[PDB]
Amino acid sequence: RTSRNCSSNEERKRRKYFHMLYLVCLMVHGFIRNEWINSKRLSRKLSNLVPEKVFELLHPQKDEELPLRSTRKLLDGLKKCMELWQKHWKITKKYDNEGLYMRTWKEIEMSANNKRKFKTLKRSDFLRAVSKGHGDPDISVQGFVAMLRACNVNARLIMSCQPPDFTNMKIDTSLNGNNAYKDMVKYPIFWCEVWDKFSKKWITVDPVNLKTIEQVRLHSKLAPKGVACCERNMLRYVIAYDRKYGCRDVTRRYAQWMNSKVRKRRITKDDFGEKWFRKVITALHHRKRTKIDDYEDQYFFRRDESEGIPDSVQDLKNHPYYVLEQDIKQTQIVKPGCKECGYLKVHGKVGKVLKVYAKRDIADLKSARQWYMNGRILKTGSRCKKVIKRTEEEDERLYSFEDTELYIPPLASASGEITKNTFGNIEVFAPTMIPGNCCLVENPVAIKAARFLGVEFAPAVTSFKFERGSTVKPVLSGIVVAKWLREAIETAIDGIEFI
Amino acid sequence: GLTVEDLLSLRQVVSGNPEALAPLLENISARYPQLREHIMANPEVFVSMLLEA
DNA sequence: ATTGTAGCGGGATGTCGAGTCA
DNA sequence: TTGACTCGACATCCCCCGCTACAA
Repeated sequence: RTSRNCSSNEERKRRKYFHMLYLVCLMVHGFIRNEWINSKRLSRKLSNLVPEKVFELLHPQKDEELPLRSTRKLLDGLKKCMELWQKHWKITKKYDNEGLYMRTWKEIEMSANNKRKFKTLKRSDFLRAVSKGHGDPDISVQGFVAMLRACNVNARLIMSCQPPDFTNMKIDTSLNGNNAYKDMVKYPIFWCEVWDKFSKKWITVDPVNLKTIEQVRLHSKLAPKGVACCERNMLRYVIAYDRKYGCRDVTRRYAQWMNSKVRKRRITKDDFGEKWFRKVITALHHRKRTKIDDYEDQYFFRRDESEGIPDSVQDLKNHPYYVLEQDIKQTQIVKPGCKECGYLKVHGKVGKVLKVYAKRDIADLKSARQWYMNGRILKTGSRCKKVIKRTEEEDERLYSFEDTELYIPPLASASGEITKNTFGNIEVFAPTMIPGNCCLVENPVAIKAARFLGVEFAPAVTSFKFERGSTVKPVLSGIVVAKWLREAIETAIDGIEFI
Repeated sequence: GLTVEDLLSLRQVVSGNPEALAPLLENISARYPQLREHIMANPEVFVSMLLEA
């Protein structure tokens, strides 16, 4: 009855770790390759692939009455380039193994054992390769970017990083063998974007695999489709590297549903993640912001607002902007005079429809005690927003954030006396709750210290522990003392062995 | 905190042979436990490290 | 005798894989 | 074809200052 293909939270958490680790390496590999592309020795040889006529096409004169025709000439150039690169590149290899396509966790684990066969590359062999025109499809595009760059076009290298899927919870994760290679190579890992100064948009160019040039609006030929093609290519992080060592996450261009579908598969979905990802992207972005950056962000913004409510219930779990009436938490209510921002047709029941709210119209409520733990209490005459069932049986009243106000604890005396509770401590669940003329000192021995100096203090209860029994117990993490006394306490703490 | 012989293999796999990342990263993460919280906290460090090298 | 020491969370919500239904 | 829904066993996220009894 139970086949149950699932791994341990340990393995989960490792996969998450390994996903990040594998990813950073991938994104650095991009960074470096994108360098090697700018190679000046290489550039000078590749220029000669490109006729003056074509060169001129790549740099059309501004046509003011109709910019469109300038884009048109630029496009003609990019196609004449795509053609002569087909010609430059004589011998096009197959990937040994999976190239930079996504691997299955099992495959990884097993890759330890067979250490297989790995030539070594470095920078020369790459350059030499691109010049003879010998290499796999990844190399071929990279060269193409070199060539364009050597023609002084602003030509990004795009990399769709395929680290292993950290949302794959499965123990055995097995793939279909049929047409496996033909289906993996169906869509590219690397490709090129090119900036049109006339239409102020980035042009998409895949000169080697799909061999088309597209101006992406809502849909892109490069984004993989169909269950089979996506086992090995799961579009999550599409990174753009430019001449000047920009690094920009351009996934939104290529992802039709970035905010429902693709976001569930990026490390970027919890808050720590976004923040981690940005650190990495920032590590990789060695230039300062251009106006192009803004034309793009403007594109992205518009892309991002045309996505809208998704067309299915599975896609509204944990959506950034949107939530179903049914998923509004017990502790949430709808902000007054708001209502649905949209409806959802429910696939497979006729006429059955759901109410979708904007997450911005939903309020989070907390009980009185709950607020206190954010260092806030109820403003005078506050009406409760909602009532629920707690556990024995009791009804717990909840309040909005604006029903409430900071708790300003009383200042300490001249002698540095701190005002206490029934148990002889002071409650600090938030910096706010540290008195103004006082500081919090957290340290297992701060109480030993303060007691030894016999200066006036008060224990900090900063949280509670929960354990067997229905018991709760306070956590004393430290001391609250007048600031003048801080220097003294810190010294005693430092000297605790001498007490 | 990390060796210089592995930092060599790691610069090279990452730069010219990323196909081989998979087993290298399997090996090395198993030989350097602490790397984990490093990578979670301060990725920008680990990055920078791979660029000089 | 008396004191110290040791023994007695959980409930809503959420997550992913699979199988079943239409 | 594919999504909605159910069901199996995990996870997270707040709860938010105790008591009965034995023994040297």
